[PDB]
Amino acid sequence: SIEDQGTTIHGDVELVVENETSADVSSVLAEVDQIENNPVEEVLDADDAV
Amino acid sequence: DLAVIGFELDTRFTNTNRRQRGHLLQTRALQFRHPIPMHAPVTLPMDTM
Repeated sequence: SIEDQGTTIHGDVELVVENETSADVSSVLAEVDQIENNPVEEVLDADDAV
Repeated sequence: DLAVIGFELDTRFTNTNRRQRGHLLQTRALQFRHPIPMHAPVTLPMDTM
């Protein structure tokens, strides 16, 4: 499985035996997960941080 | 003076040594920011009595 592996020294090959292929990339980026957590670093309100 | 002088071929390499990459794909994301403003209120005055 090319998706699961990486840095394979001898390489690998898979044959695409398929007709209709879909690619959902909404969850691929790590930055998207970071933004969903907090678009900007979280800051406690000054009234509470004191 | 009539002769064939030249030709061109539709020859291509077999990219089995993966010399050529072709086009590249990379995953990207853009961010848009929409802050919500306040607007002026409407007031109903009444006496305190």
